[PDB]
Amino acid sequence: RGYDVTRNPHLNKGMAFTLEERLQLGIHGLIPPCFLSQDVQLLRIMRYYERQQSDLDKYIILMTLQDRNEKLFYRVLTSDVEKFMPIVYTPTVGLACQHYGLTFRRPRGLFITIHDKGHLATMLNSWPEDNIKAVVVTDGERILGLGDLGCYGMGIPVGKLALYTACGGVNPQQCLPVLLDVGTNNEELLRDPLYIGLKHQRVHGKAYDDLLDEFMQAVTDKFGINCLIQFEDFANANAFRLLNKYRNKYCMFNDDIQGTASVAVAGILAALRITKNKLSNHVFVFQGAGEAAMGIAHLLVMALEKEGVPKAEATRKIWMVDSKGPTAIIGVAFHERPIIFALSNPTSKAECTAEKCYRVTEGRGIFASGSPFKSVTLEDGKTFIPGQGNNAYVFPGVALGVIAGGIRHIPDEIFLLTAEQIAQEVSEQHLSQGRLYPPLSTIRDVSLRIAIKVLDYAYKHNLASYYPEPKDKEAFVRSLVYTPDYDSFTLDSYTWPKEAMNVQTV
Amino acid sequence: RGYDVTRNPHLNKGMAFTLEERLQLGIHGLIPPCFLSQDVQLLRIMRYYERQQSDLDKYIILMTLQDRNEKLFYRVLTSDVEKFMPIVYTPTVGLACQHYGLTFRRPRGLFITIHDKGHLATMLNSWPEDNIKAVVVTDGERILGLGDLGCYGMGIPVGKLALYTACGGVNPQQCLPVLLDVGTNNEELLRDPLYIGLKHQRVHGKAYDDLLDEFMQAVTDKFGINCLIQFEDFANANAFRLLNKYRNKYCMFNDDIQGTASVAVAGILAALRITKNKLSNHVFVFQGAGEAAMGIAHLLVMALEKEGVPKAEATRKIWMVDSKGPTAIIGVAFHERPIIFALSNPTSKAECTAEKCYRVTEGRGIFASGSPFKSVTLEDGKTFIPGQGNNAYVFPGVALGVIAGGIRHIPDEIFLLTAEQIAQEVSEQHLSQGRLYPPLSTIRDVSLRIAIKVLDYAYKHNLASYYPEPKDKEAFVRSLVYTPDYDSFTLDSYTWPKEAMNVQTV
Amino acid sequence: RGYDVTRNPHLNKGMAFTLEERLQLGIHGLIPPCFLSQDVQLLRIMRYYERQQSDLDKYIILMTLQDRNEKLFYRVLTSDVEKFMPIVYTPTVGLACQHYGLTFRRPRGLFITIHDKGHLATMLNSWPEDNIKAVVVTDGERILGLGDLGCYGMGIPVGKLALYTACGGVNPQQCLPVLLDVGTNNEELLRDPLYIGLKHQRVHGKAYDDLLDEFMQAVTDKFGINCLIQFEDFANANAFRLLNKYRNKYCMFNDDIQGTASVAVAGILAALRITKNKLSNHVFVFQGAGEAAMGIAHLLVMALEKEGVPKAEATRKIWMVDSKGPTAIIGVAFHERPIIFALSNPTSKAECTAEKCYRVTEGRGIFASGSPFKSVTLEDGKTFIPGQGNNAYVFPGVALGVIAGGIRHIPDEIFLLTAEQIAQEVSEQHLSQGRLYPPLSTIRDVSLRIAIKVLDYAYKHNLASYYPEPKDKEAFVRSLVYTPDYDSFTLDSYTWPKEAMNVQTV
Amino acid sequence: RGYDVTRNPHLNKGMAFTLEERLQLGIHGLIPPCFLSQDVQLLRIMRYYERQQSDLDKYIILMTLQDRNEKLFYRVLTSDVEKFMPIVYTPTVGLACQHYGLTFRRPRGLFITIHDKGHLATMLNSWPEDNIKAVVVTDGERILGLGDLGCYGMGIPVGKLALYTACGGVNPQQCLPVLLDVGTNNEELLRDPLYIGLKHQRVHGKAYDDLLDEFMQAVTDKFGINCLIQFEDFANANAFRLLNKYRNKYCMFNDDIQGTASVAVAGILAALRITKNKLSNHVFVFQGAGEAAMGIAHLLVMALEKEGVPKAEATRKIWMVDSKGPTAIIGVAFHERPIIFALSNPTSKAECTAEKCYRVTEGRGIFASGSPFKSVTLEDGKTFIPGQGNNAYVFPGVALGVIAGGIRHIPDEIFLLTAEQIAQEVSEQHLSQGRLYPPLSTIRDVSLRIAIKVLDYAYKHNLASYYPEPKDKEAFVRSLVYTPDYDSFTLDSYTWPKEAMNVQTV
Repeated sequence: RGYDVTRNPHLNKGMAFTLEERLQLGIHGLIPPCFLSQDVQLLRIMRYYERQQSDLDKYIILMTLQDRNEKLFYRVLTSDVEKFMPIVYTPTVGLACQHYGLTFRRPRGLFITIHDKGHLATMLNSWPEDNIKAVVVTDGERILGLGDLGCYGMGIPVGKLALYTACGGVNPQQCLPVLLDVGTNNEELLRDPLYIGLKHQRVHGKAYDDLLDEFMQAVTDKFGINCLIQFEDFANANAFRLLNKYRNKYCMFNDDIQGTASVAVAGILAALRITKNKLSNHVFVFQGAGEAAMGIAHLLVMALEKEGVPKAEATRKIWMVDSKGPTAIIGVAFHERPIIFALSNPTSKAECTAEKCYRVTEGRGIFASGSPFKSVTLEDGKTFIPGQGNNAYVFPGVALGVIAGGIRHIPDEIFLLTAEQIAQEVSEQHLSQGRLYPPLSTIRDVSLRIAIKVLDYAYKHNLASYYPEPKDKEAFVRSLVYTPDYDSFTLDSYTWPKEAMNVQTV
Repeated sequence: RGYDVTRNPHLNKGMAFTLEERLQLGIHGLIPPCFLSQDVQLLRIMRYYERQQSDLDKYIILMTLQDRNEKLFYRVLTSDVEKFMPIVYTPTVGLACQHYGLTFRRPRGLFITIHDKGHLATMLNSWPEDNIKAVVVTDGERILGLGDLGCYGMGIPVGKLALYTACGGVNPQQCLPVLLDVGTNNEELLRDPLYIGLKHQRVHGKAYDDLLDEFMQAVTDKFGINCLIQFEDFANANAFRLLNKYRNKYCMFNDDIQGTASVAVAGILAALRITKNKLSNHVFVFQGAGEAAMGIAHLLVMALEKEGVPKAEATRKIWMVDSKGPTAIIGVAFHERPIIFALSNPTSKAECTAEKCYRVTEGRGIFASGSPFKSVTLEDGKTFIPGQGNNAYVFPGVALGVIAGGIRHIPDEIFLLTAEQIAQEVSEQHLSQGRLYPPLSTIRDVSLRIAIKVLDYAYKHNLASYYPEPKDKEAFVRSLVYTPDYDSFTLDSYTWPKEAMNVQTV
Repeated sequence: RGYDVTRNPHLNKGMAFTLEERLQLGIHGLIPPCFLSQDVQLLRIMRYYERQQSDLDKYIILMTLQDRNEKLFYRVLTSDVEKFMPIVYTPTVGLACQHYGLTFRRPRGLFITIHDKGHLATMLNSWPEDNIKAVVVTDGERILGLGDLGCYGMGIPVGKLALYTACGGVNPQQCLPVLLDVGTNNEELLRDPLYIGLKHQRVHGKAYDDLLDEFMQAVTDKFGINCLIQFEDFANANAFRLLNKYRNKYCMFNDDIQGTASVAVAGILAALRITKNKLSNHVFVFQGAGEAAMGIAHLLVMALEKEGVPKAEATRKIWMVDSKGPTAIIGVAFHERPIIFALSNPTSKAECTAEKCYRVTEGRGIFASGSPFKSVTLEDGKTFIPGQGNNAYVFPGVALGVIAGGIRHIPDEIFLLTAEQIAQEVSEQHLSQGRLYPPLSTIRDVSLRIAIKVLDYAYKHNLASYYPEPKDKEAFVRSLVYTPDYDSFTLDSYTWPKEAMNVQTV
Repeated sequence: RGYDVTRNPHLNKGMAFTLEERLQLGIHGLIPPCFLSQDVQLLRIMRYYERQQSDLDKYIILMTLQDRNEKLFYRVLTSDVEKFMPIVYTPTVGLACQHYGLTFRRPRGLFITIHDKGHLATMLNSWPEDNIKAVVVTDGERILGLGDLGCYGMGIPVGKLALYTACGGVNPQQCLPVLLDVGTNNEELLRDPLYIGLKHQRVHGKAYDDLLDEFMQAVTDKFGINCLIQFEDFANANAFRLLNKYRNKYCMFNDDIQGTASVAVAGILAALRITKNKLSNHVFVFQGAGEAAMGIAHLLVMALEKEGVPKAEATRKIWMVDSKGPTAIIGVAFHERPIIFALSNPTSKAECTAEKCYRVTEGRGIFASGSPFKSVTLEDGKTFIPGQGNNAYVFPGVALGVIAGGIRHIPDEIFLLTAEQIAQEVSEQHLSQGRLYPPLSTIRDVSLRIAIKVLDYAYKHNLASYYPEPKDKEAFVRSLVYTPDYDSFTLDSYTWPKEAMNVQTV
């Protein structure tokens, strides 16, 4: 296998191929005559990356790195993941999606069209990898903040899958980004000459649903019923409907619904680690009961149940207010330490400023947001580093645990225990600064722990299909955690005793 | 052949693959669900290309296009070749070479090192294409204007090979860019951490020469003695020595020596088309007799001989002046229409300003340069569009004629008749504006003509090895001219009479 | 994929490729210009096959067919399987094994040597198929009747795997024949110059065992813990030891031990279908208690337990006699219908002649053998077609059920219910002739039923790992039954509405 | 490249792969654990080969060897070529052709049908090798002795190509056997259910001719005008017509016409080496002037011309008698040493018995035949080993010289000088026994010499296209002579100085 190795991003090491490797692979001459470690390659990529004057340019550099040398791509990511997550995934990935006609380099992923109904198995055969354990599929209809972007949203399952690997350690060769193109209702794309999608309105109803049914059937026929299928930015009602439809038939989840709710409940439990009270000692007023607070309320009721409180009064503790009409305030549209959750994305759609809370409540108010908020310079001297609830706290570790143990379905208990682990992740010195989530530089480790917990759950509820149940699940998950470290392409040469390998010259 | 087709730049058409082609190639799903002609792809590439604020960025866009979709790359080039020649080749390619550590995307070409002495055949085996008809090899030692750039000069044989295809129509799959890395004497690269080459001094003498001997031997052993081997920016003395060594042993030429001289003689003959006199009615004073004016003087003497004038007095007509000591003045360091040739590159190293000549000589002076010179606004009203002598007038057409007819060696007569054809290319209305060279937008056609002439010569002097000699050489060369038009990847399905293709069910 | 298709036996159809298929596969011209159905190909193969004057020649023809066109090979087999089972498998395969140095055509299978200890994963990587669901491994040490044949015994896992497909419908591409060469103690092979194996004595003890441990580990690391690993002709004590070692750690079984016992118990239960009594109404005297009657006695005790009779007296019903010291007599070394089982292979090592029993017992004696016995011409007029207990009644259907449902381990209950199904297979008109086993021409169907039963068991005892449990297991097993029918290699071409597939010419 | 190497007959060495080679090729485990030299493999093949009781069985063994391991196949052939020539080629190949429906193993060659008119380039693309330097094409219409065998005659270009390699040393990978199926007029094949060809009458006239024109055009378009195209057993008139048509347009010859004539003239000149006279001292009576003696007479006239005798009287020396009406008697239907040539094939169609000549002429008669004739036991004591004129004396060496030097056309002078070299090959002690041709065990050497002579001719008449003309043509031809010796598949690993190959860990 010669020149084709330098064209495979999973194999190509660039100038990190040693001379022995280049000679054994038949690629000597195709690479410049220098031999680099991955550290030097990282430094060179970083120099080229810091010369860009845009997040779009940085994104293009990272995507070219991904399609050249993906071990180096994930070395770039897993080195300062907090820096590259905004560029590879939201927010920058949404803007790149907005500008994919202009900035269309090599295409990545699988584009499955409504007009391919009946032939999705062949389209799956078109993907080069055959051992696919995770599929992130998007509709393109509700790209975060940007609305309908159909067939430009392909950067979302790609970017998100990068976070599967960067934050979780999921093997990138076992990941399949899919965009289901059923048309778009975005009028600017129907007229855009650079638009790469179907230029008609979105198909919906008994053709959309049958396309999705055939997609799930084809994916689990080719890759097995254990294939994790995550649904990306679908429309809200459509997303919830598909979640309820496929949740128990397949190994699917929706990170926008279940991951967001899990992060919110994680923040609430981390705040309880400060209020020193039980979840039963809390009454919750929600502010955005528009399918977003529904997941938070359900998972919070489930946590109240698990700590002992039966369903009815656990539901009595929730006061969901939206446009018609205490201890914890959560918005997605009296007490010593009130819990205020902004949880709204664009930093302008929000409930507070992380300084409004901390300067109005006299600083004795535990704030959390889904929007980036700089530290506080409160007059008394309290600093109050405010924590941000990233969805990357949930889906990488959950996906790693589900892929590791072949978990067949992802019930809500998985997400509750994920929230519990994320709550336990926060250090008391971080809680001293009002920080409700672990730092992103720890996400790998955090993911690992979550995976183990998820594994520990799935075996004790007969959900894990991997056999036999590993006695030590930490080392089993660690054996599946993908690392950006290069493999050795040198050939394992050994010999036999010099009487078995004797060439007979009879 | 599925996903690998989208990774082969010679095959990949991107969204220009039709649905039938995508289904037949097993690549359906890998491409966005839109179907474009090459015109729409060109418009999209041009939109992305005009958004760049640098020639380096434009160069990077074009090189990414080349390694994605090379039919589209050559469609971009052959559309307004005058615009993209400065970016793909000199001057911009030299600056990119200066910045190849920073801007190192996918590597192209073959890097053959002095330490590979004895194993060059294996390195040639490393190149994916087996039918190589043109090899542009560089040392990296005398990159135009930039000096020693060793192992950064790989962009020079790549860029130049692009001009082989864009300007000449040479098949890009039959072209092999080679950089011979023997070390570098550039001290800034020996310390540069981004440097991709050997970090020692240049090897020279009986090891350099044996490396070059083995390189020529290996190239003609793998690709045949008819393989055209062009020597790129070697050191001046080294370049001339290698030219004289390999000129009659192989199908080699040096475009810096022979191409430059041919362009200069072409300009001189085009100027004679204005002075209305014979070449014998001219006495030539040279100004830069430093191996650069030597080729011009030799080829000019050869032209004087061919028009009738024997060698001795033809040499008597040349007055080469440099630092120790009429009708035509040529510099590379009385009469009605004096011929002034600047021929110096950086527009600052030169002999005139194309306005100094035209305002001092009262406009009755035929000027030519190797430097870009804007038009003149002379007070009387004479405009005087000054022509520029590009090396792309010579090497593409000569290479096309040599590859077409399997010409075994390229004598100086080839370059003289190339200069004669280029002189004949200029229109009388262009000569009315003082323009000595055809416009670059015509280069393809010009190359074709040159090829035919070269072919016509090689057959009548028993130099063309292609058999049988085509009766109509224009259509034979046209059958080999590569075009950026996409091929059809659909399968030629036919049937037999429905008694021969009957399936026997005995 | 052109010429390589005609070299792949799983793909190559020979002259059964249609013209459309030949043109689409790029193989047109490589095949003679005739188009045959598989029926005509079968007739041609049969004509060539009936021209041979030896079972060795017939075997060579069938093995060449297997390595040319394996769909046609299995069409030949599954057509009159009773005729080709003696040639593909025992007895003829043993004689071919004896003569593999002389008759060494293309090698099939994987040869793993004791000197490969530590590198078995790479050797498994050497096998072209990656989806292996059944591995038949042999030591070569106890080839049936022939003794130690080490590294000539490779025809045994090959032949047996053929029966996996011919009799069971197991996919042949998911089958891997392995020979573990640890040397041989056969002195004639150590001196044989045609011998293809290690020419030293058998390795044994802590190196043999570690080689087997690494083999099981490597096979289940590459192909999954669900890979069925059948142990072939190992030495008796070695075979039983390995069975007990790996029985619960892996999905392994030994067909010589468990399959033989299952066939014997099947014959006993079929005979009970004639004696009209319960198994509790029988006392069993065995004659060959040398690890061969042990399995029969254990499985018979298990059947007595399952019908109601507790362990102690169920064991009291067994009288195993060998060299020191009624209703049923079984040998592997009073009542209305005595049951006499010869069960000994070479027709000379046996307990009766199938005529001795029927002429001495006055015909009222139910005889079964493991040796071929022609019908009886008893003086009264009773014909008494005597049945033969083939191991192919057990292992194909059990393997099909285990591969279908991903059964993790094969307990003895699987083999008991297999024996019960085989007993139920016999028709009452066949029991009227004293025939205790179904005819081999039914084996496919029989295998299917066994598979379903095995499946039905594994799900109700939480042994089947395939998910979800199919509601209709017959159609699920039928979907996995491999058939010799050719697939269509024509490409599924469809179109989009002629507005989505419109090529944009903007 | 793993398992595919064992499936490529040009690469596969079987058990001759060393352990290092098996590990480097990723084929370890696919081969039995023994390591053989080609001598041991030859001995094993010979043991299996001498166990056959038919020339048809021996032929099948050799063809299976050819499609398994072609270096070993040509080692078998080039070892005792006199023994295996009758089996690989005529006479046995004709009988195998008669029995190709019964004995149809793996197909070899390219079947191009009349119904493929217009698509022969695609069919040539179907052949796996791209560097084809020799094409033996047959019609199947005049298979030697057997008549029309259409599409069974494919064994003739295969067998003959084997002799290209075995006797000449032509590279087998550069050889392409083609059968042009235009139907058959053999009535037994039109009804034969095993027949693999077109079951209609032969196409002829303006469709046959256009198919042949497109075949020659396609072969020289894909493989170059230097591709040697030999026409095999075409019909006599058709063969001569095609020879005259394509002789000067392509590098074609007909071995049945020109090779036979060259062998006959070689025998005549060798006999002159006994009669001690000049060719001008001979008058020739022919007996079979039916297009077979025409070539002999033309080449003999050419030899008379070359020795000095002008055309007219040189033709006066020929007396061609057939059914209407001295020194040399030649049949294809006074003096001290009369020359009697039987030259008729089936030993029953002939002019003498090689004993009739030697017992009637009193032993002083130089006999030659085309039929095998055992030695003579003449009463006086003279032994008279009679020589046989094989066509393998001509076509292998001529083909080697034509492929070596890229000779563009094969004029009759090539065949005359071939006859002269073959005449010179005979030793005087062999001439003492009345043997007119060199022994076949020398054919390789003989071929070499012929090649050199042919090369020496083609350069001095400007027929050789290979450049540059090698100063020593013996060593140039020897560098192209293919040998059955195995290549080494081990990888050439070298290192750089341990400062150039230092991995930078900046």
